[PDB]
Amino acid sequence: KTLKFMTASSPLSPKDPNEKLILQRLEKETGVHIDWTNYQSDFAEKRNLDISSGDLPDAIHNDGASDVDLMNWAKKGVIIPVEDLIDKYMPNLKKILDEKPEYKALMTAPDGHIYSFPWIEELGDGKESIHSVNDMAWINKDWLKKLGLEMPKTTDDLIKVLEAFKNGDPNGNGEAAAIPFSFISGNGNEDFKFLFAAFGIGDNDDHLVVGNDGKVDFTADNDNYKEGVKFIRQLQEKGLIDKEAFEHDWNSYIAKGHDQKFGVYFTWDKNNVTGSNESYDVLPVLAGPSGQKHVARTNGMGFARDKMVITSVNKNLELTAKWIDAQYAPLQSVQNNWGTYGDDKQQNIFELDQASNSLKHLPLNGTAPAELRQKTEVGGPLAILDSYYGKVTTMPDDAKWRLDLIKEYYVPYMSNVNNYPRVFMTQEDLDKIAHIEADMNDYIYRKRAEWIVNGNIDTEWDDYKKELEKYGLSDYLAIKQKYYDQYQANK
Ligand SMILES: OC[C@@H]1O[C@H](O[C@]2(CO[C@]3(CO[C@]4(CO[C@]5(CO)O[C@H](CO)[C@@H](O)[C@@H]5O)O[C@H](CO)[C@@H](O)[C@@H]4O)O[C@H](CO)[C@@H](O)[C@@H]3O)O[C@H](CO)[C@H](O)[C@H]2O)[C@H](O)[C@H](O)[C@@H]1O
Ligand SMILES: [Ca+2]
Ligand SMILES: [Ca+2]
Repeated sequence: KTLKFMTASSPLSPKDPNEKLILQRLEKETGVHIDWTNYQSDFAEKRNLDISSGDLPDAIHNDGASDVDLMNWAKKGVIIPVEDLIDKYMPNLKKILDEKPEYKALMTAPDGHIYSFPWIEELGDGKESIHSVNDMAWINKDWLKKLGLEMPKTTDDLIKVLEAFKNGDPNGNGEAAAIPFSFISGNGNEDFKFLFAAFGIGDNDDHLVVGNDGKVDFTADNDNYKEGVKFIRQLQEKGLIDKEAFEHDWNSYIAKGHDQKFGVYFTWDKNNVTGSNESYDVLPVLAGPSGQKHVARTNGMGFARDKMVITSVNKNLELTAKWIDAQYAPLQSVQNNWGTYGDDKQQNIFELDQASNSLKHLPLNGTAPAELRQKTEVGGPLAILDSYYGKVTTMPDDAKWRLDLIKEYYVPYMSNVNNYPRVFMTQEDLDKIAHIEADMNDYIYRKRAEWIVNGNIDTEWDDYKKELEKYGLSDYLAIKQKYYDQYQANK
């Protein structure tokens, strides 16, 4: 009758997950009441504290653990293998793995067990994947029009446009009126690393691309990456960068965006930042000084290995597996992922077409897509296959639009035939990689920021590459190359 789940949700959503409409209806459908431990900030740290202290729930919902965490928990018996539960009790999930058997292999550890239940979302394939570019660049076209400027075609054009934004006062002469160039530095949708590809090769959140010769390339020791840093340094020197770029957060970024203070900025979807208007548009791919014109592929995809694990203290495995399988029912997967219908107290993502028993996206009418989604989605394990569109659900309007923009602006310049596959490394290789990344990851962004602020990259570049080798870069690369070769060979 009752299960205790830890979960992760947005701070815009209710403290008690059971106040969400989806979870009220789901309790009626399943007959199971969930008592939630709901962490709405710093989920991973609070989860790790619970595991370390022995305060385990029946299952961790919407978990998102790394592979190294996954295998360590499995080795210590914190979580259990689940392939037998799938086989015995999970017909919805088994049907998905029968329609797309490639996912079975992505769920299976090198020891042959399955330890977690995945998120699956089919939106485009290959270069056309919705994930191929995360930190899209957007520009204020109203300012271009007001100042009599053409859309930049080159990185040199971009400098001149941004200087016009600073010197030409398109939205007022105040010291803080116009922010020519802004970003949230680091990983994710708001970083500036998209532009590094205008110097060839570019960069992504893994700092890892795959050459057309089949050689895995760590991007952050490339001469091309040095030239990218120097370009951003020029913008800094010219007084063109948001003075709080390296300190602000998403809520501040969004507040500045809503006031339309940005000339050029980065985000997944402009509608979350500068709003639903034609004042901002996609910045087309720029040519660099030598004619480099490129879009680096991310290694993102519509799959996450672990959106749920079952702990060793769960005493109702059949009930838990059946609850989880209910999330993989198509109409439930769509709603858990995106929101729901029929709330009279709150805007709805969907309406339910009674006749066809299917879901149809409603217009957002100016509401930010991520804001309403955060309030009403559930997350957790689920599956959305491209066969569902036109049958179970409409394709989201924002998703279709973004797929069209990727195809129009970016795919022609995505010249790497491959990106880096989603591999499942052995526990030994995972722990070697995790020790190297404990040094490398923070160091890479620290130096990048330092160089943008101090201008000393030419003096320090060689020492920096030596430091990366001290931290184990060549071993790191050899391991990534091993698993790439093993993936291509197919074990
Ligand atoms: O790092 C914390 C962790 O991140 C994990 O997921 C998120 C993103 O979750 C969402 C994603 O929502 C979108 C992208 O959604 C898709 C692609 O999957 O893109 C289509 C629209 O173009 C849409 O149909 C597809 O589903 O991202 C933007 C906002 O960035 C949304 O407008 C869009 O829907 O982010 C939303 C807000 O957090 C959440 O409601 C969504 O589920 O990864 C990034 C971080 O790199 C997000 O911060 C994070 O949410 C993980 O799911 C977890 O929940 C934590 O967010
Ligand atoms: Ca000015
Ligand atoms: Ca390299």
